[PDB]
Amino acid sequence: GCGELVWVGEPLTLKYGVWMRDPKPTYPYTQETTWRIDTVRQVFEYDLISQFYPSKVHILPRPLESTGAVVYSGSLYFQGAESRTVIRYELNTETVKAEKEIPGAGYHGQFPYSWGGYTDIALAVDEAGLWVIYSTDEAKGAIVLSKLNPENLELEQTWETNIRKQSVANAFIICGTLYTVSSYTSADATVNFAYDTGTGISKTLTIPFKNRYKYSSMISYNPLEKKLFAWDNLNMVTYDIKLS
Repeated sequence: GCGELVWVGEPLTLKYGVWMRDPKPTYPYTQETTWRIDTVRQVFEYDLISQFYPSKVHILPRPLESTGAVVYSGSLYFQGAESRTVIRYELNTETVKAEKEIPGAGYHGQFPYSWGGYTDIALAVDEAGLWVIYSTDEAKGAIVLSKLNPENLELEQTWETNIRKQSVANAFIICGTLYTVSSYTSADATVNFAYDTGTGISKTLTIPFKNRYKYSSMISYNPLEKKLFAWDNLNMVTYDIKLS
């Protein structure tokens, strides 16, 4: 079921916008339900994968800072533009259920990934729940990650890791372990680091990770599908994975 990452597959290309799926589908939504963020204030909802024309359009109370948002358990979790605020938007009721300032988090170009953009703060979902990836001046730009309560966005647990956020191209979480992607000159990137939140143990890795562009892609692990989804500003792609 879970384990340490050992292999990543070749990226496979899947309207043109960022697509999101819920890894914990909640009635009235199902696994067929998909949401599109137009690229960034309307969320298009598609009940079926066939219509995927929209069955509904949501107007968010605030624009997104970046595409590093997630749908989880029936809510859209996103960062408000020009803020360090994470917002929980319940999609079926169109209600803002929670708002949270990520304490000390840099935003809007303070702690981006190596290739830039407004990638200071990213949300993620794994087998254990909802996470936020960021950094702070206190942490001196090292990656900080916090487990979020999905109901009220309290920070149930926080870890300060030993990797510099601006030195890596991207990051994702699988089975409670933070993985980063290298920012080398060539497309022959690697998963170069792992921090296991279950033990506090980190290590340097060399797993090949094929990356098409020097761009701060939106990467979103989907624990229900056991695959990585990524948006590179052109296409949605998926990476298969193998765990030990």
